[PDB]
Parts: sequence; structure tokens; C-alpha cells
Amino acid sequence: SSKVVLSEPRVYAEAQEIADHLKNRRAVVVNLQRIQHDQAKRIVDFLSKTVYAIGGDIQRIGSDIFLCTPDNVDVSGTISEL
Amino acid sequence: SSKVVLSEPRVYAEAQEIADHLKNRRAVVVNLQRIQHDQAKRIVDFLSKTVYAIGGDIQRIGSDIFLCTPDNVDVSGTISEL
Repeated sequence: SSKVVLSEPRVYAEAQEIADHLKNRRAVVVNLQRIQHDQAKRIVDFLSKTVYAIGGDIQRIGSDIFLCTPDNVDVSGTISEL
Repeated sequence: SSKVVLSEPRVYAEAQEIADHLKNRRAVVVNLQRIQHDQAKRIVDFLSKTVYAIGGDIQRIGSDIFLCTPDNVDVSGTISEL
């Protein structure tokens, strides 16, 4: 009844395919561990633009890992930074 | 139409409240960064028992972070270890 996609981009264009899942109403977990730190910030800025346009959300859930959601997925609870 | 709960347990009993969300058909992201390493393994064993009993799944999505799902949530894609 709902889908979660796991993503571990190795190039920027792979992180750009994440937008498609979100447009098809799927939550995506994105692990940026393979991306250099400055490029990872750029990916997060790109995904932030993407989820905002569609009424979604994006949030960091751990070191180098983000949860991106479309508007049909509600996120609750809190994970604080270390 | 679907819910994801974020959880950052500081004691073992908090990780035990995760079972309730799963029984109520909610995916849970669990960040174990506040738990010592041996106790974190114990929590994962506990949650593994819990999701198995209800037809759910559990999988590591990053360092100290796990995605626990009930049977109504389908997980796709792959995140490899570093």
C-alpha cells in the first residue's frame, strides 16, 4: 500500500532520478556516503527544491543520510544531531 | 495516506515503543546513535523479532540507523556498506 525507495547515489545524475520516485508518491531514503561533502550539499539543495515544488519534505536522519517525502507521506518524531 | 516515524532511543524501553508504531502500520526510522554498540545490537535483535512476527522487515540504512517496516510497506533499492 506504500513504497520506500533506498538510494545511494554515486553521481549527481543518480540523485536526480530520486525526483521521479517522489513525483510517483514514493518516500526515498538517500544515503550520500559515496558523495564528496561539497557535492553532497549541492544534492541536498537540489532535492530541497524538488520536494518543495511538489509539497514534499526533506530532512537529515543521520550523518550523510536524508529522508525525502512527497505530500502523501507524513513524518513524525524527532532525530537530533550528535 | 501513510506515516513515517523517526525514533532516536536513549533507553532500551523507548526502542520497545517502536513495536507499537509497526503494529499500527507505520514505518519507523531508528537512529541508534545514543546507544552503546553492544546494546544497539540487542535493540536490533529485539526489533528483528518484532517485525518478523508481523510480516514486517528491518534493514540497516546507514551507520547506526535502521529502517523498520510493517507488511504494508514495500522497500526497494539498495544501500551498500562502506
